[PDB]
Amino acid sequence: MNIFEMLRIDEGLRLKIYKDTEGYYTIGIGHLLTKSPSLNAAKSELDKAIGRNCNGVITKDEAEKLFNQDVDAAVRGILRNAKLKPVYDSLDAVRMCALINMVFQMGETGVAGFTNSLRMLQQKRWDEAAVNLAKSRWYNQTPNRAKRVITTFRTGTWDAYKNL
Ligand SMILES: [Cl-]
Ligand SMILES: [Cl-]
Repeated sequence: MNIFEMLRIDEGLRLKIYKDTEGYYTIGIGHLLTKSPSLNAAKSELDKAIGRNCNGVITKDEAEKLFNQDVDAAVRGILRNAKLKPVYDSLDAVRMCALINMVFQMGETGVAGFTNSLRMLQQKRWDEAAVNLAKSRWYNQTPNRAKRVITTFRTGTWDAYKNL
């Protein structure tokens, strides 16, 4: 399993503009277009991102391109962040994926706010971090995805993504 497959499973793939769990206009594999309530703002952002007149629809190759760009940016965002980088560098390869997953979903800023969970992951107190990670709006709003990610941090295995 790898980060791309992990996120493909958590975000799904949709070739027409849709609303995410928060009601924000999104497309492809979890690519957020705008937090604005206007569908035209979204269609505007979309064409701008793809570089052609899409009218709300994209191809699978286009969705995959946005996906690569997005994974890349999440990674870089972690490397640039003083609170994130040290944690990420301390993690094994499976667990790094869990951190990338969070940043992809909630942004750098959002994840960097998980101060105590972050310190616990750094110290490798897996069970403790899992419980702390659970005391969040994230877990309460998107419990199934949060459980998969937390299970990943807790075990360092892909068990939670097996059979999906
Ligand atoms: Cl809570
Ligand atoms: Cl969920």
